[PDB]
Amino acid sequence: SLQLLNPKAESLRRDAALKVNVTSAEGLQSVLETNLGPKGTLKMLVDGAGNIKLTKDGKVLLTEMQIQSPTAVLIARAAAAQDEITGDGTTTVVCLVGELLRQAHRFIQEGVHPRIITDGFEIARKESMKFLDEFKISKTNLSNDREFLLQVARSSLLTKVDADLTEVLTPIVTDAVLSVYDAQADNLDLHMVEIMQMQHLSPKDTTFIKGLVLDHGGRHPDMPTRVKNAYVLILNVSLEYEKTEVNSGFFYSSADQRDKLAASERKFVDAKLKKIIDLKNEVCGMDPDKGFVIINQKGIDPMSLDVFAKHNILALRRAKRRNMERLQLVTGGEAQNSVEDLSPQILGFSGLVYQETIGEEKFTYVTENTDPKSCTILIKGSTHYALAQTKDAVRDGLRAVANVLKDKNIIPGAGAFYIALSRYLRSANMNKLGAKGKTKTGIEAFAEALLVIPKTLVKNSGFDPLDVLAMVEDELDDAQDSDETRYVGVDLNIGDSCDPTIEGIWDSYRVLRNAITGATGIASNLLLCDELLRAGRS
Amino acid sequence: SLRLPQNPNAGLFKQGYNSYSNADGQIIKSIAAIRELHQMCLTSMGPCGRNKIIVNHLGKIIITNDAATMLRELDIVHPAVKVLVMATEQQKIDMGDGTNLVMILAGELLNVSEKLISMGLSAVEIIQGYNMARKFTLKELDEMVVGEITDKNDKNELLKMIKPVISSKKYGSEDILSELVSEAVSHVLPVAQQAGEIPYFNVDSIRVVKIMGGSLSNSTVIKGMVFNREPEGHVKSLSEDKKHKVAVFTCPLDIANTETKGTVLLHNAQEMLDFSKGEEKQIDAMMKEIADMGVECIVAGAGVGELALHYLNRYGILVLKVPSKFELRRLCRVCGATPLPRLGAPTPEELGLVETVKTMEIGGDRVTVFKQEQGEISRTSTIILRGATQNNLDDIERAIDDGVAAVKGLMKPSGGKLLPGAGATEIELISRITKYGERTPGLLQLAIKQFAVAFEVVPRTLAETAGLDVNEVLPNLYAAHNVTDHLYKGVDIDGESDEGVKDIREENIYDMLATKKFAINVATEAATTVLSIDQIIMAKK
Amino acid sequence: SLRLPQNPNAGLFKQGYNSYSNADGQIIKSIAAIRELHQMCLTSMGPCGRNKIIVNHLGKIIITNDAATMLRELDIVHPAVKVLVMATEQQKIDMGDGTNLVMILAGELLNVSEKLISMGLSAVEIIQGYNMARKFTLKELDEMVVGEITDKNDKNELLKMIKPVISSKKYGSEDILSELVSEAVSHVLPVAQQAGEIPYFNVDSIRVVKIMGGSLSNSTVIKGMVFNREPEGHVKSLSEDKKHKVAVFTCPLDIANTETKGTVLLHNAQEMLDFSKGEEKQIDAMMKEIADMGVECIVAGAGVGELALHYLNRYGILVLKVPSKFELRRLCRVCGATPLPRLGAPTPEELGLVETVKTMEIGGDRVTVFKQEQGEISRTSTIILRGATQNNLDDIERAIDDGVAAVKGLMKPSGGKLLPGAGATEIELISRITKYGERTPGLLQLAIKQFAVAFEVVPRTLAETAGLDVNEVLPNLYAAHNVTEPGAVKTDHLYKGVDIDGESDEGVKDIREENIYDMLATKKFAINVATEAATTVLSIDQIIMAKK
Ligand SMILES: Nc1ncnc2c1ncn2[C@@H]1O[C@H](COP(=O)(O)OP(=O)(O)O)[C@@H](O)[C@H]1O
Ligand SMILES: Nc1ncnc2c1ncn2[C@@H]1O[C@H](COP(=O)(O)OP(=O)(O)O)[C@@H](O)[C@H]1O
Ligand SMILES: Nc1ncnc2c1ncn2[C@@H]1O[C@H](COP(=O)(O)OP(=O)(O)O)[C@@H](O)[C@H]1O
Ligand SMILES: [Mg+2]
Ligand SMILES: [Mg+2]
Ligand SMILES: [Mg+2]
Repeated sequence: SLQLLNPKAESLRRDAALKVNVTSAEGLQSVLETNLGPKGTLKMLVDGAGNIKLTKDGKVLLTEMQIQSPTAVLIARAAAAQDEITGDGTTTVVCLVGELLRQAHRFIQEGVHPRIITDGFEIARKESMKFLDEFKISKTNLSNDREFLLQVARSSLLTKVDADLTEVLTPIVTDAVLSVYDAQADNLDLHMVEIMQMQHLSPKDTTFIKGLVLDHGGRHPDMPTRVKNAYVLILNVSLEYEKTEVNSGFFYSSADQRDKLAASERKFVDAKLKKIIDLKNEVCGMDPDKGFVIINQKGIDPMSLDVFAKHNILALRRAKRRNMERLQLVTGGEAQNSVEDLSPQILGFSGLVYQETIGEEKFTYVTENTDPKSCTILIKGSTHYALAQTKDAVRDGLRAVANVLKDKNIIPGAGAFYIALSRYLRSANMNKLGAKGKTKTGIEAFAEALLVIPKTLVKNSGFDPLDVLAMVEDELDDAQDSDETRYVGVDLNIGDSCDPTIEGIWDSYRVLRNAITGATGIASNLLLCDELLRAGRS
Repeated sequence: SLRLPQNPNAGLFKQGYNSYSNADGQIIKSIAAIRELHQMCLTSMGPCGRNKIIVNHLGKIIITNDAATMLRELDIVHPAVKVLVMATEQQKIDMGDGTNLVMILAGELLNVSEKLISMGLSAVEIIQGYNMARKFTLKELDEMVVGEITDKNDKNELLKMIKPVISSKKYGSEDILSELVSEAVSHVLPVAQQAGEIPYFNVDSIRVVKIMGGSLSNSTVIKGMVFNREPEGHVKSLSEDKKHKVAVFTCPLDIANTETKGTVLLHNAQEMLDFSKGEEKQIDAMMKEIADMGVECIVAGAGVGELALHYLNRYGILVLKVPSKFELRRLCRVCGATPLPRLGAPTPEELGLVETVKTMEIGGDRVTVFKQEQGEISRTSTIILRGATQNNLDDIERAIDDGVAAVKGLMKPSGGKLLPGAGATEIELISRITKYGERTPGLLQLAIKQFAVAFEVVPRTLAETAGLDVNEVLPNLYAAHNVTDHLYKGVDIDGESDEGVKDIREENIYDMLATKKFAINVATEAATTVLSIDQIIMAKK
Repeated sequence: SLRLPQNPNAGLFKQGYNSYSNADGQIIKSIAAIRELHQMCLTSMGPCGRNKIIVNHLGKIIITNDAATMLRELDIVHPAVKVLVMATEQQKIDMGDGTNLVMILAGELLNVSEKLISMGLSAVEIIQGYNMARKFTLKELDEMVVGEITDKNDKNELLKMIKPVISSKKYGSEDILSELVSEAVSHVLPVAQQAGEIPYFNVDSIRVVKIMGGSLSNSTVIKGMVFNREPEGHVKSLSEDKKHKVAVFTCPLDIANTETKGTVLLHNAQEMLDFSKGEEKQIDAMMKEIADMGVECIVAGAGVGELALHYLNRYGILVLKVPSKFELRRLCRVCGATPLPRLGAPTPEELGLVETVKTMEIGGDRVTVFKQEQGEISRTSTIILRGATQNNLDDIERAIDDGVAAVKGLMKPSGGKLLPGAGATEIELISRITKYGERTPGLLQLAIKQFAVAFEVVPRTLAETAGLDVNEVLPNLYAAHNVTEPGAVKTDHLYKGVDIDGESDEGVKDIREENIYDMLATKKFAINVATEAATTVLSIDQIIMAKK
């Protein structure tokens, strides 16, 4: 009856739209299921311009590839929102949504209405949140031990690159936080670390730096590249005027005023430079090994470069907006706009300042600080995709170690949490039902759908997932009667079980909590949608 | 049964996206695709290598045997080739030497993996096979170095470094091209008894100015720079002025005006009579102080007005435009002066010294000669090339750029040392990797044995491009290492190659140690990426 | 998001195949598709019904109000409409009567079914509601029958049967069209009363000849068949009377030819001289035996050679050409003759009797008159139909065939079994089924009560096409049926019916004086076909079409 409204309108009703939600989610999952786990496949994204991007994360894959199917758009927007807050769980949510639909689609063909199926999802999900509190283990972060942070940070890097580059990047992402902490305020920000993209050495030769690194080099040759003692002066004002707000001009009567009107513009430039030179010599005069460095966010007049060249002052222009807040935390200084108010108290301090020339550009390095409140990570690569592949591995590793400090509770990984929910959701007894036979149908579909995560890990390793999970259920049966609590994981090497706590594999709290809740809502709305309609004016 | 189901995934993604995944293709298929471009580089390898003509869509023809230059101008749709193309780009940017070795070695590592995958060896264990074999390769390169040299100063010491690099490119010239680079390096290096702390060296100290016509043997080395411009106002004084102070001004010579647009405002006619002589005496005051300091040459990057050129012509002061800013700092290093944006008056400490300046035509076009004899130059020089064709001189400039790149790679680290060439090092690495596989049992032995097989392409390419049989000379080369004199065995290119043994120390053909270490790390990582990509995703157009 | 999945796995069938199911309102669209052609036949119902013009692809125009004839030339698309189209064609073939009733009744059963489906009644329960109500409907028709035709032929009784049937088809004048058809029926009846023989009748016996020009009042009835023919040799009025002896030959008149390689063989000039005079003596010897028997007319079934027509003009024997078959077959039924293939002397017992053969100008061309007289009666009489337009001549021919088909209804059953006309038949069934719906417990009473509502279309259509308000006239008619039956017998209220124009306000008193009645044998099959036509549409849950 839709064509009577518009001739060009099309629709698919009841099972016609139901087969779409099951097929489109299964087709999208089949592509992204091969990326789950450390043995997962590596995708190469090639656009029309010729750019190559190697990443195993679903956030970049779904962003570069436009999805024509409307059903998979909900999964893409759900996996995108999962990467925003938790920085992880893109592939996990995609594998859960497609599995919740296929497991529930089998009951629909048996005559089960989708309404009671959505009931079994919400009742079983609330029981999983209660089990999540008992299954998680609280940790003490007051000791700031390295061994605990190395294993948690390595688990995220094993899903990106091989073990050779992982062991190099594991202490880097562990050092990515370090001196950035607060006991009382609880505020933790990962935007203070800087991601530098440059081709130097090899991707495995990268190292961590304890101080800020900038991409701007020395503009004048006489500016010393290496400075032992430098006072960073933050200047947000532009020394070179781009334009005057009120339109004005210079009208000279005689040619003698031409050089005078040109010197009139020389007074405003020298007025800002007069207080800067007096600030350097204010501390101590004729003092070797003590330099003075200025980092400016706006442009610097090339004419004024010779003014600082005689005093051996390093100047940097066109700094990033996020760089100003980082100068206060690293160098310990204070952000200043104009030069009207200066003092040695607002000046920063750095123990080592040097610059290196890589290619046709020069980079500024700052390190050796007393109590730096921020740091950086230098990402080097041998090619174009090496910078994008390592960056996606670090950014996904940053959010992993942050949730450890945000939430002291740590949940073991390696599919140990998904298998534990299987036996718990089989029989709910009289606790939560709400109906006779109506709710138990949706709970059974949600319980068996949580086993896709451990089975997908085994399929990427080339083993039999049914034989691996068979020995898992045999160990959990004897562990209940032996009065011993054991966490059984999945080992992809020998095709046997393991202990995530001993093997060093853990998962974040916010990643698993938002994945179960996020995948439940997407799969529920697709089961509750019986018609797919398209209408509009071209 | 007439039409196919079209698959359900056809509606997923778009029709422009193409997929190549495991068991879906690739898997030694795509490896067979790069063999077309791999054979292109095999014919260009060695002193007998063949140059390749490439015509870009713009119409410019670049004839060179360098793999990094050829793959840059070629538009390649196949994505996995760009992994090898970008691998050769790193070799040219950083080290600048070994671009042909990276493309050939990385291409053979994918060819020897054809047998490994055919035997059922997964790509996961293949990556671990090359990584452990690459670490053992870099550790064995230090014990094979007999060419350790602490000098890096005398000209004869560069015959074992710069000359072997020039032997490959433009093999028709050996002592002619080597003398041009060796003399240019001797000029840019400062004269001192002992220079430590790794004195700074850059590729901008040696330059190449190509002039059409003339034989290559007629070329010479000039300590200054040669630019093509038009002098104005007078003929040079030759040596009558001897050393003359040269002032380099960044801003043009003219009465200083504000950045905003001004105009003349005349209220009465009394200022009109003084307006003509006002601009004359205003700029003359700044030009008079320059002649009092003895400055015979003024260089202003921007355009100089006629009012400023009028005064400088009678005092005999040279004016040179130098429009480009990059070449402006190069003339400053010849005289050793400081670029001054202000006009003011020249200060004695900021002025340089140039012995003589002359204007002559090397190829029929007038150029200005900055050559300075007996003077002090710092990190500046040039090489004037003479050739009949423009395309032949293009690769010669790249051969000089590759010759000075070896000096940069030699000077910056502790040292580049030396390695035996002409297939001597590649054969010695075969016996090291082969014996390394038998020391540690396991499944990685298949990847270690095939890793040494890929080293056989370099020594046979010299024999293949020489018109020799690789089933005779090459097998007889392994028997020569049976056992110092067994490390100096190498490949011979000559009509006398029938014996297949020529001493390397006779011609002194050596390769840098730091170049081979950087070439293997890039070639191994490039071949590792192709085997580590399970699925390929394409796009429309 | 930009483009739909466009029904995945639709490649199982060709792109031209479409699937339509009872769900998604397609069963409602199918009922709505009936109303497009239903209103076309509503304005054509009754004596005031309006004829329709339908132009085919060849340009032929057929103007008729008959639902069975109109649906023939129309190109039907919707599949369930063809169920209604082919249902009206069967009613015209079988009983030759009540064609517009099947079209309207089957369409109203689907209209009342739209409310039944909306209330949730399954297709199975709706079918069972109409089947149980139809069995009760057929039983009440036999209880409400009044009067009978009794004797086969009567001058007055044939005005109570053919006249009300032809009143709806080209109404015009009443007694003019009724006398023309009633006269031709009395001639084809064998009569022979008190003999106990089984009566017999043929619907193809009466033939209607369309002749343009003149007026309807100038039409007459001819006992013999009328053809357009030109006599070859001469025209003869045959005023010498004493009737005639006529013979019919289905084979042509000519020298018998060998079916294989007929060829003239002449060996010598002696056989050539006698070959020309030999063929002349053959026809002379064969035609002499026919002339000696007193045969003044010969009917030929094919082309006759010129040599045979020569000797026929010598003895003054007429020549008739009867092409094809059926035209010659009905000629012998008039004169009572038996055709024989040979050219020899016919048997005197097989010769026919025709008193006069006349040729006169009627519509501008020469027609031959086979008309019979009082004695030596003939069968398969023809009716000369005069009219100004040929379009009126086509439907009146079908209007006469409707009266001829009504005569067939007087043979197979025990009698005529007249029913009250003017829509009084379907109105009385409304009150009877309403009482029947209450006597049946359960949920099946919904389809039974609505089955009687579909009978309200007959009084509403006759009132709407008559220019009267259906809101004022229809409820006033139930006042006669709302008083049920009194404490005394002899109730004449069953004769109330719908009136056309005039004074309105019900009217026409009791229809017994109007003499318009209906046939019981027609209403039996009219309800059965119309019910199965609507049942078939409601019994189809899914409809599949090809190429469109
Ligand atoms: N080495 C491993 N062994 C077993 N399971 C692992 C291993 N590494 C990761 N996993 C499991 O894979 C899941 C997803 O991890 P990861 O790939 O980092 O996130 P995503 O799938 O969102 O990219 C985690 O829940 C974890 O339990
Ligand atoms: N005259 C010669 N005789 C024998 N071998 C030579 C001669 N000239 C060059 N070769 C060999 O040819 C090889 C060419 O290698 P080349 O492509 O220059 O290496 P790279 O790519 O590092 O520059 C050198 O290793 C050198 O040993
Ligand atoms: N003059 C009249 N007054 C009242 N009713 C009439 C009159 N003429 C015809 N009718 C009724 O109209 C009905 C029309 O029947 P119709 O459907 O036309 O039969 P058919 O389709 O066989 O011609 C008849 O049943 C008859 O009872
Ligand atoms: Mg992850
Ligand atoms: Mg070389
Ligand atoms: Mg009728």
